[PDB]
Amino acid sequence: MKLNVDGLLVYFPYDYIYPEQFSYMRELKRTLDAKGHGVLEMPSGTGKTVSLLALIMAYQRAYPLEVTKLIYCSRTVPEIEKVIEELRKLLNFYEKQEGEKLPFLGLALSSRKNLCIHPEVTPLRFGKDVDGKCHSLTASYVRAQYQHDTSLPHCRFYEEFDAHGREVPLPAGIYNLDDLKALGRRQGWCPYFLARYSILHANVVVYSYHYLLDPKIADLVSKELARKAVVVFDEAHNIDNVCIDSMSVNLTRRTLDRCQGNLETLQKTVLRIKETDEQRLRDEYRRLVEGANPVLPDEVLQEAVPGSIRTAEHFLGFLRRLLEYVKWRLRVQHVVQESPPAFLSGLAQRVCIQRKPLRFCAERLRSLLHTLEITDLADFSPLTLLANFATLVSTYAKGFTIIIEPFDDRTPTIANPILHFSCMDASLAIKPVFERFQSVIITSGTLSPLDIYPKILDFHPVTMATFTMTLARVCLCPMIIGRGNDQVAISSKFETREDIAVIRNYGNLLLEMSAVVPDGIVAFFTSYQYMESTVASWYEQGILENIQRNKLLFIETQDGAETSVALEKYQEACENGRGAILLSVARGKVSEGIDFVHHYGRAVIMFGVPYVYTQSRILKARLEYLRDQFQIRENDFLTFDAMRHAAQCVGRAIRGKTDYGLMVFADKRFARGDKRGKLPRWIQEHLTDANLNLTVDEGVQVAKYFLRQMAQPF
Amino acid sequence: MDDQGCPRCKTTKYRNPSLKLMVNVCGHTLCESCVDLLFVRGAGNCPECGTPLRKSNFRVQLFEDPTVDKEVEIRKKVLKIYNKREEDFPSLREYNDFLEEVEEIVFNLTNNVDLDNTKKKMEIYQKENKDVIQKNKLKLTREQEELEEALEVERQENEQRRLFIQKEEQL
Ligand code: SF4
Ligand SMILES: [Zn+2]
Ligand SMILES: [Zn+2]
Repeated sequence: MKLNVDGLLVYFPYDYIYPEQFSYMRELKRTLDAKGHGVLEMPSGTGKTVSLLALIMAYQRAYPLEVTKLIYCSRTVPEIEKVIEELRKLLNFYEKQEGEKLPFLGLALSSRKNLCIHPEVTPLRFGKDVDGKCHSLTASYVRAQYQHDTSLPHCRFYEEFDAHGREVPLPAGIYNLDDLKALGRRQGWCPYFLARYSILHANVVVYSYHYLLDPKIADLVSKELARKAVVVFDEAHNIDNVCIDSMSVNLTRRTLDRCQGNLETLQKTVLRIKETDEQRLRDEYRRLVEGANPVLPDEVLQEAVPGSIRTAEHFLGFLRRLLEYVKWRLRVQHVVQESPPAFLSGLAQRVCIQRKPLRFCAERLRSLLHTLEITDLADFSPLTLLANFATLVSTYAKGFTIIIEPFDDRTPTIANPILHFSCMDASLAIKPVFERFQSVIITSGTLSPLDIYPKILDFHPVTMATFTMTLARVCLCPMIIGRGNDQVAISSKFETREDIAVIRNYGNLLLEMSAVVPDGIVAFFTSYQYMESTVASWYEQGILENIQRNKLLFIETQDGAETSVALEKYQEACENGRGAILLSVARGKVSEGIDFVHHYGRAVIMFGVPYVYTQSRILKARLEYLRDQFQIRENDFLTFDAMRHAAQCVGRAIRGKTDYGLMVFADKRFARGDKRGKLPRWIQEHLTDANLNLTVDEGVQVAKYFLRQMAQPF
Repeated sequence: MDDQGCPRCKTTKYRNPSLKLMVNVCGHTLCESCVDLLFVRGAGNCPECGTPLRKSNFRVQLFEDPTVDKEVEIRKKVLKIYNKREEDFPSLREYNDFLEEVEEIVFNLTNNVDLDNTKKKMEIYQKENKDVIQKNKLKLTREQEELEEALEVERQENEQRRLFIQKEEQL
């Protein structure tokens, strides 16, 4: 299937493409031709990946100099595996068409914990542990000692990789993570480091955001080599939250105590090093005078001189002083306090800690800790986190804020206070990506309206188009139910949350919808506490028992183990005729991680508009700062955060292969024009005024009829 | 307040944390209920060490770590010296070399004998006070004044923003 696109001719593996695919390809080609960053939305969970990859490959063939390589990022490794599968299929199709191999390379990066071949680190699954063990095995000290070949466990894979892969790079091919593990085992090399080196000469590289956003690890692999590369973020509508998380650092009392203990161990190790080997490790002082990774981005990062901290004892005392200041500032009991610049000024005044020497604290920590030949960085990780916070605060506070919480939420009195350093704008941390890369395409599904995104992230978009899925059959028939059998408002307001009548309306709607809907249904609440209250009310009444009789019921919990077990049983229930009703939370990690396909989550129920609690002070900074700068109304941003989350958690049923399914929102709030307007275009256009505010019974009847229509073949 | 207790009367440190450390030439975790016990007999003598004190050598401080207490007080005293701004020296190394010597002096004073430090500090007193020390006292006073002025300007702007949006709504 060769498509005569306006720009050029583009190959395509599958037989047919919908008109929305034509629109997507033409708009994407327009953006690439303009060579300017832009954002676009496409409904389908699958199909967008293949269309995007095919268009990018064709554009690379036409103008190889224009685009050096493609950097395609996905939320999670299980998801990016499907992307690499799609890319492998596309490459096989193109190779068959051409009749011969071409110099094209495509690979996926992942954590050493996810992929590795060392038996010692294999049993351990905790990421910091894998990082520390690998650092110990690959340490420059361990490398030098391996040169001596003394009796000590040395990781042969990295040494063999240094010997061979340095000389010879991999010719070409596509390697999934699992297949790359096998390749590393066969060749006695690192599946991780081999891909890391291939990044230098790779046409396509795929990895999650935390490999491309956080300055600590993103920069090293996203160096200026890709000066003009097509960087693409997929389903990255929750990009602001992750970009903020890449900067926010949380300091707790337990973490601070662990830091103090680690610092004591550091002092003891320094004394032992002084008595054992002093001159050779002191040469570090000379190289320092000449002049865990830094959190400072490219331009913000500075390397002039370490500062007043030039020796191990001096640096240790500096960390002692800063840790004492943080300890006392956290121990203070008072209302939540915000102080972005005042915190730095008060630190400098109270404990005599100048911001310039504080700036290089984390970098000097890395160097000095390397000198100590520590067993691993896992033990001292809390100290490195505190150092990253210490350097960040002295680095900048213009678009940041230090929040102190002597008392935690959900606890009238708790002896574990927490100090947050949550950011307020993601533009600060995502600026390097936009500036360095010629164009970035934020391709997303279920995207809340694009107009806000340029305001939140400071960039000038080239194209702003919303693509609506078009099929010969109406795959999706969304509806909103606001009126119950009692013709009573069913809004899940904070003041209306306690309403037993509203809870009863929700329970009856779920009962009837489970009675009619086929096997497999997922209901998303607004919070764990609200979900528990509704479940308890239904349990006190007889509605819950009737729901249990009609279909099996499963519930989500904060604990990941129970969540995984419940979802595993839910899948089997969906396969069998019992069916299942999975209650979950919109913010729950399960909602974002899981993907619902044919005969999975057939009818997506949304109980109440997803709104975060109006007491969490972090969101207060994040929101009022957005009001002050970029001029976004607080209510506007709050409703945007609700609609984007709802679209995220309700857009799964249309994953791909044209699998029918209905999305019912049991809240009259969605019927409001603002919510409908902010809803994604593809869902909204299907939505109509006739079914906008159906009663519970009317919604059930129309759902039954729509399921009848979708049951029959094409 | 996290300290287990005074070397002698570790009681108050358990009942209430209101007591704050008292700095002395000895460098000690002294506590007010124990300061009264020192005043009653000796009147300015460390109980165990017996170090003489002119006038009780007592000043309030707030950190559970006695080493941090001594280090912070010594740094407070030292900052009065070597306060010249960085830009006064064009040499790249000299920017932080003198700070290295300053912190070395602080660590020296914390534990080792301070006689050499005092003699050196006399030498720096004579040579630098002639011109530079008083000049940088003036400049640091100017920057303290202007930082307090700038914070009051920030808070005037925030009060005006609050009250003007309130008057927008009511109008
Ligand atoms: S050097 Fe390679 S094989 Fe050895 S632990 Fe690290 S990633 Fe695994
Ligand atoms: Zn006492
Ligand atoms: Zn004493």
